[PDB]
Amino acid sequence: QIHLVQSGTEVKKPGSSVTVSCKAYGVNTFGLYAVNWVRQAPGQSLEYIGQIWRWKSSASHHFRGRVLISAVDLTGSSPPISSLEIKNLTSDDTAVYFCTTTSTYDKWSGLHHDGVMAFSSWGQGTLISVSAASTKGPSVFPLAPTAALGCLVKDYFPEPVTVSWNSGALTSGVHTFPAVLQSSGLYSLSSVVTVPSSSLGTQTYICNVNHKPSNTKVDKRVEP
Amino acid sequence: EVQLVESGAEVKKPGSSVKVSCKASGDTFIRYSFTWVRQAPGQGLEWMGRIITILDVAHYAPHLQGRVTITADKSTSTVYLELRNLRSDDTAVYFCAGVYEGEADEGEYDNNGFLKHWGQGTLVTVSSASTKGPSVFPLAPSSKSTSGGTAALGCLVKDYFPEPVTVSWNSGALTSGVHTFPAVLQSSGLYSLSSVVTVPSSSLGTQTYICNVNHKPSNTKVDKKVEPK
Amino acid sequence: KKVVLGKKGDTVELTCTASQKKSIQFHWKNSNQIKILGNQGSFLTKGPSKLNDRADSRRSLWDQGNFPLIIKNLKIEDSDTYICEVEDQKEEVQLLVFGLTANSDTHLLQGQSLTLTLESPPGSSPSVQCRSPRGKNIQGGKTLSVSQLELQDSGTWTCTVLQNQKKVEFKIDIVVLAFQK
Amino acid sequence: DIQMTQSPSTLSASIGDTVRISCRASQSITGNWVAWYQQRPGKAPRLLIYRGAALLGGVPSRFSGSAAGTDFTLTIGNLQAEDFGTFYCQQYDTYPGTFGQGTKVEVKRTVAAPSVFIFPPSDEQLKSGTASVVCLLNNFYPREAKVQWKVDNALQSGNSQESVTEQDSKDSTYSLSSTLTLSKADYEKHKVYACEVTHQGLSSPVTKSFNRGE
Amino acid sequence: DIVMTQSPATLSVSPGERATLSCRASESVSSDLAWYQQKPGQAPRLLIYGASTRATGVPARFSGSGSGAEFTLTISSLQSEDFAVYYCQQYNNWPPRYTFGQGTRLEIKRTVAAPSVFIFPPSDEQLKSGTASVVCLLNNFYPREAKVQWKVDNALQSGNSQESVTEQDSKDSTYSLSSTLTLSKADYEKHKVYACEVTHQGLSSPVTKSFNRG
Amino acid sequence: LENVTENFNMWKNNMVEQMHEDIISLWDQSLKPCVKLTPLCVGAGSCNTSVITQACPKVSFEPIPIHYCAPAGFAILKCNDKKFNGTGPCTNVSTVQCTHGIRPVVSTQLLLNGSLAEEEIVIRSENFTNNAKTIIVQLNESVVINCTGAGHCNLSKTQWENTLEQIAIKLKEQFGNNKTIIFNPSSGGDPEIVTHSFNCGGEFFYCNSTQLFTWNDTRKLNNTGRNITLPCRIKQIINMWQEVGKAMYAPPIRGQIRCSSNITGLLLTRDGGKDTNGTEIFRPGGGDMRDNWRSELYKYKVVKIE
Ligand SMILES: *[C@@H]1O[C@H](CO)[C@@H](O)[C@H](O)[C@H]1NC(C)=O
Ligand SMILES: *[C@@H]1O[C@H](CO)[C@@H](O)[C@H](O)[C@H]1NC(C)=O
Ligand SMILES: *[C@@H]1O[C@H](CO)[C@@H](O)[C@H](O)[C@H]1NC(C)=O
Ligand SMILES: *[C@@H]1O[C@H](CO)[C@@H](O)[C@H](O)[C@H]1NC(C)=O
Ligand SMILES: *[C@@H]1O[C@H](CO)[C@@H](O)[C@H](O)[C@H]1NC(C)=O
Ligand SMILES: *[C@@H]1O[C@H](CO)[C@@H](O)[C@H](O)[C@H]1NC(C)=O
Ligand SMILES: *[C@@H]1O[C@H](CO)[C@@H](O)[C@H](O)[C@H]1NC(C)=O
Ligand SMILES: *[C@@H]1O[C@H](CO)[C@@H](O)[C@H](O)[C@H]1NC(C)=O
Ligand SMILES: *[C@@H]1O[C@H](CO)[C@@H](O)[C@H](O)[C@H]1NC(C)=O
Ligand SMILES: *[C@@H]1O[C@H](CO)[C@@H](O)[C@H](O)[C@H]1NC(C)=O
Ligand SMILES: *[C@@H]1O[C@H](CO)[C@@H](O)[C@H](O)[C@H]1NC(C)=O
Ligand SMILES: *[C@@H]1O[C@H](CO)[C@@H](O)[C@H](O)[C@H]1NC(C)=O
Ligand SMILES: *[C@@H]1O[C@H](CO)[C@@H](O)[C@H](O)[C@H]1NC(C)=O
Ligand SMILES: *[C@H]1O[C@H](CO)[C@@H](O)[C@H](O)[C@H]1NC(C)=O
Ligand SMILES: *[C@H]1O[C@H](CO)[C@@H](O)[C@H](O)[C@H]1NC(C)=O
Repeated sequence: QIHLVQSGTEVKKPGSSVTVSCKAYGVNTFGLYAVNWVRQAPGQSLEYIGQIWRWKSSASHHFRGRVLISAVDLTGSSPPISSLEIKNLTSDDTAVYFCTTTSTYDKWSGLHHDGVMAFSSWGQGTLISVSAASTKGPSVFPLAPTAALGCLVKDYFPEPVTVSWNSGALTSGVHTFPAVLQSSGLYSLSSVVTVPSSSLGTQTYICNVNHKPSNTKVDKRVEP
Repeated sequence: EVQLVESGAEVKKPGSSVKVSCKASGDTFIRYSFTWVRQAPGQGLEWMGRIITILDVAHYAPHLQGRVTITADKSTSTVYLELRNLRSDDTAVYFCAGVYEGEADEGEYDNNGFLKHWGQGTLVTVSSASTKGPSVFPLAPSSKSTSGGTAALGCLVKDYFPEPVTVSWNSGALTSGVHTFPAVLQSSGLYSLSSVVTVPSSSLGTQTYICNVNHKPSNTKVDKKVEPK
Repeated sequence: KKVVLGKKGDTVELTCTASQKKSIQFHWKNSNQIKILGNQGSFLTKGPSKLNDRADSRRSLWDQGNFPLIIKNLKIEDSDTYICEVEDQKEEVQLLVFGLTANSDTHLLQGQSLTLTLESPPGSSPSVQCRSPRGKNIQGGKTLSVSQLELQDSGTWTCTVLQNQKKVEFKIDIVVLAFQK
Repeated sequence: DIQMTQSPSTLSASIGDTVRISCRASQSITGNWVAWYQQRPGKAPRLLIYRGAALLGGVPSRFSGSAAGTDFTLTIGNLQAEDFGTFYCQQYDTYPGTFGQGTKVEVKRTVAAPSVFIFPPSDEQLKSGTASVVCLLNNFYPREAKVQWKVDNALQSGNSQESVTEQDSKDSTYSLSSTLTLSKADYEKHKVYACEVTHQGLSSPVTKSFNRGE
Repeated sequence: DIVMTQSPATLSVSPGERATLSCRASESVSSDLAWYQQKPGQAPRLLIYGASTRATGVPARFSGSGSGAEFTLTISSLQSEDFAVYYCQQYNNWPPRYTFGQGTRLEIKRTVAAPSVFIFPPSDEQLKSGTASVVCLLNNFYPREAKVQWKVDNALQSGNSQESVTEQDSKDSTYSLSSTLTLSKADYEKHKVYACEVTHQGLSSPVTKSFNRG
Repeated sequence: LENVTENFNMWKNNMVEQMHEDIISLWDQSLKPCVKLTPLCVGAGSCNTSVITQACPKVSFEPIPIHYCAPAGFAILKCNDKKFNGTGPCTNVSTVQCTHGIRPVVSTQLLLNGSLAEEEIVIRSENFTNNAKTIIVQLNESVVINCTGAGHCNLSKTQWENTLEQIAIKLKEQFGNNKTIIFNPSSGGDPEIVTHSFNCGGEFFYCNSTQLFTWNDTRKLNNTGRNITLPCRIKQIINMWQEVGKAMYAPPIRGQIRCSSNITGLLLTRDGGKDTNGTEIFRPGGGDMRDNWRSELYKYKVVKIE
């Protein structure tokens, strides 16, 4: 059974270069499987980058001269590995990069047509986020008041932050929104809850915010 | 060098079942294969079966298959022989017999048919009769038959059961010059023997002759004065 | 992830079953991947494990796709997570060896308190509960005690070691006394 | 390169429905070198069908592929809970392989108007020199919504951002946040702040507002 | 199914002399043949096994010979203690179905001694019982062959009576028969004379010893 | 040779199981016990023992080579390589009529009269990483070993010392060069597995193989000994290899039983150690006669006609 295991998330400065890795568990030898790399920018569709097929590598027009793709057979300690190097990173390189594998053993299969192919196994993906921002813990602000109330978790880097309410005891009616990227290049998100207006002076509501990359943890009481 | 001990003699009734024990001691139990050999009175040895102890497997005699079983308790070091559906002919002295087999606890096994070590023997009487002490009857010394030297007289232990019976004369003194015959099975289902002692007539009337018959089974000890009547 | 509880000095049987009823390859190892004992088709192979002279299976059950792992004279330390690599399956089973041993002689005056000590493996937190001949359901996680040992408690006690849906009895004899009448 | 234009961009369906998603290639593809993938939010795509109509091993047979002229279509029969998400078509006829823009398949539901709420900047934020005004639209269907910001009656452009939750697994509604950001300086200058929302469930555009300092 | 026959049903011989026993077998039993010795009232005694090998602790006068279906336990200078019945055991087939010979009595042959018949009438006490028992002893004699007849009123009637020889003795080495005619009470009283005719080999001529009721 | 690339898996080779089952039936009409005991359970724990008693004819069981020819609709494919893991894609495969003559020798610990390794000593393993999977060693140079019902076997101390080396070297050449290699006797288990058991003249020999597997990657053992003498023992009551259960054979009888076999291979089984310092301990193994068969069919695979 094929599991493709990619290297972890990276945060990279513009102009820098990065190498992402792919360990192909279940793959015998890249002599029998082609590797195709593909990327997906946020809220975007998918775009082909390049390939290594029969030990021969190559890259699409949009990426030629800027990308090196390699592959090596290994055993024991490690399965076979492919990697993708990208030079001169810019903001429009920020995306999820997927490594992908397709067996080439059977000429008649129909997964492949002279080097151009469908992709039968996918890795989890690796996020490469390209940014000059430095790590920074959030400020947390109350959103005070069926009523609604919440928390604004502002100006942090990088992702993610996690939010629970009342140490996890309040989960019904809670909406925690996807983070947005502001013009400042820092993230912000909010978390809200709807509650009956009656309990507002009787019940206590606190949002528990956790930003692990900055080792920041705050507990904010939200009062009318 | 083992010593085999057996269970007591048992008096079983027809159609029943009997189990005789056989304690094996003095050596390594599992290194022996035990065999039961029965012998009916007057009759001769009949192979009942043999248990390859260690293996806990036992093969039996054709005419017994089904009604006999041989088992061994390695824990207590005992061998057992069970016959079910007892008939009268099954009445016999059941012997326990064993032979060394070799480092059987090590895989070595000679699987010997002969029997080097025998039990004391256990008697089993399978009959419809009931346990009953005997009755001694004096045998008038041939006073009008034999004279000049000595005359023979004795006792007649009649109608006793099950077996066996011991006999001694004069409290146990005159045990010499006595011919105690083997008991005999009467049609009734009971046995009856006889004891006699040819002694000088000139001693009739001073040495009150008394055969001492005992029958532990019925727990009946009997003494009878054999007056020169 | 099965779990079995055992009493110190007793014999426990960690099971392990094969899908079908067929004597196949199996092997008993402990967390440290130390081989306890497997089988070589029809033969039993005992490995380097310290449980060697006390480990053992049931040849007879192998044909019923059954390959236990009986451990005798069980020791507190024998407590562990014994895997069972069989036909590419890892039936990791747990083994907890508890040991209840009263302190002062079974013979104890009237009134004095009775102290019970439960020897248990590390990372193990069982909850004991003995039951006097009368009914004292007194509780004690690791170490129990009978504040005032009443004369109606002098008899057989029925404890219990709770650890993950399982429990192990530990009948103990207690004797109360007097000044005399 | 071959362009694949996918149709429609979104469709709403129910469990048990039959659904059709289509893709027009900018050139003919004689060999039928086309593939379909599914992607669920947060996860890697999965290949479902290749060569136009062939099912990959392990893919339910309620999925099928079809072709006519330059059009290729995926059909989903007996629509199932795990099927919801985004679907992509891909040509691998000619180098380089290319993907359609994608189709989102979401759960059909009755219309539900948003509950609308507006939050002024907190005193703590104002103290730290910034001001964020937040408008919340809670539990509405369908997803299409417009919110406009007005301050001192002036339409606000370029200083706001929106965020939308995934469709809720239990009531199949959406929730949305809109955040208006401005300096502490301008916030303190003007009087009335308003969130104006337009939605199918609303017989008329609803305005929630406040006056600074109430 | 193997039959082991010990031809010499009885062998009379004297001490010091050489005694020979022959065990005949059905099919071949190879060498899995043992010999036993049994004293009246004792467990057998393993003499020889494997046909020609003496058991640990056994007099070298006992020779084990044979192989196949012809075995022989020949004894050199027979001994006083060597009196007993001899048995051969077959234990070659497998499955186990061992069989024994029928036996052979190794009796001491001595001088033809005549029997001294003692006729004992039924004690009145015994007659008060309900039956009568006439005992016709036959003291010390040799060839155990001693035909006895019970003649009631010179009536050759032969029925209600039962013999019982004794084993070979120690000193004398003779036998003692014991025929017992057990009649009723009403039939014992119905007859006058009760004779007992002993016809022994060592008896010059038939010897009738009887008595009349009284 | 056949101009094609195919997959092979001696560890999942079906001929092994086809021969094994044959060798067993080659045993049910040549070596029949006086009694054979075998487990019999309904599943309800309680297990009666099924006993069987048949004639116990002393036959001098002398194994005849066995060929395996594909019938029709079937073809045997042989792999060719001086060092074949026997588990993967073979390049120099080639169709053959019958497999080489194989003498179905049933034994444990040592593989007798098998087939030597052409090049050098090779060691296959369904997974060397798994301290549970037998390591099948294949000698490129056999070591004569002579056993006698008299009670032992002689082996060349020289040849055996070398062999352990040219094996100990092939081991670390798989588990890590910078790793010490040691050889210890059986860990425990059945007599048939703990000693070098095998059958000679129909007699089940049980040779203690301690002197053969107590080699430390440091010292020797040739003081006052030219040849290694394993104290062997013939048993009558044995654990069956064909199936769980004991079996009793009749005692020896022939004036003399003798064997002179080629130690063409071993069956080792290193102990886990739970990733402890480089000190792999390998001990005798086997008992699963299939590994045997395997060591002979490792480079074969019968296939259906096309
Ligand atoms: C990026 O690569 C270009 C050519 O693609 C080269 O001219 C330039 O020096 C590189 N930039 C950096 C920062 O290395
Ligand atoms: C013994 O095994 C038999 C199987 O033949 C089974 O039916 C029976 O219940 C078991 N119990 C006995 C008879 O010992
Ligand atoms: C050859 O041996 C290596 C070493 O363990 C093993 O990984 C591989 O599966 C074997 N077969 C191949 C693929 O060459
Ligand atoms: C293999 O055998 C040759 C001789 O046949 C020997 O010289 C060589 O060293 C062996 N390879 C090893 C060390 O395993
Ligand atoms: C190889 O053996 C290791 C343990 O030694 C095991 O974890 C691994 O799964 C085995 N290889 C496979 C995938 O069969
Ligand atoms: C084994 O016996 C053979 C004869 O078959 C002999 O040549 C050889 O020297 C013997 N090997 C020993 C005893 O080391
Ligand atoms: C062995 O490990 C490496 C080889 O992989 C070697 O460089 C190192 O020096 C050695 N260390 C040990 C374990 O002695
Ligand atoms: C022979 O083997 C036994 C166990 O099978 C072992 O305990 C003994 O020490 C060995 N003797 C030799 C030859 O070293
Ligand atoms: C292995 O080493 C131990 C201790 O170092 C020693 O007692 C043993 O004899 C050695 N094995 C041999 C005989 O080579
Ligand atoms: C060790 O003994 C062997 C014979 O057992 C002998 O051939 C060898 O020369 C000895 N070792 C040396 C070189 O002393
Ligand atoms: C096989 O073993 C015999 C027995 O010792 C030996 O003499 C012969 O040379 C060996 N032949 C082989 C396979 O080299
Ligand atoms: C082959 O090995 C067997 C082991 O079972 C042995 O008995 C036989 O003698 C060997 N071949 C020869 C030389 O006869
Ligand atoms: C390896 O040897 C022992 C293994 O028991 C271990 O304690 C030690 O730390 C390791 N290294 C040394 C000291 O050789
Ligand atoms: C054999 O050689 C031919 C050369 O035309 C080639 O096609 C074929 O693949 C080769 N087979 C092997 C050994 O891989
Ligand atoms: C198998 O074919 C290869 C390719 O030419 C060759 O190198 C090798 O020697 C051949 N093996 C044999 C001897 O069959």
